[PDB]
Amino acid sequence: MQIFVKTLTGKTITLEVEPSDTIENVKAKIQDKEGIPPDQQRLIFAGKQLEDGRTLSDYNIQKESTLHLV
Ligand SMILES: [Zn+2]
Repeated sequence: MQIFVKTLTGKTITLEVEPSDTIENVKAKIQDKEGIPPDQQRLIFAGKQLEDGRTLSDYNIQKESTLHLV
């Protein structure tokens, strides 16, 4: 499925992920795309802070959703 991530500069990157991907997996993909170290990445979705060991489905993140780096 496709989701979008907004960086701290407002840039929007697209990611191909699976419903079961963990936040840790997503952070690794962001690192490959932008070079931002995982440990300095904090992701938010609908006002919810996302934990590394949980999956996208755990947060009801569906196709075309947008996450924010803060
Ligand atoms: Zn938004």
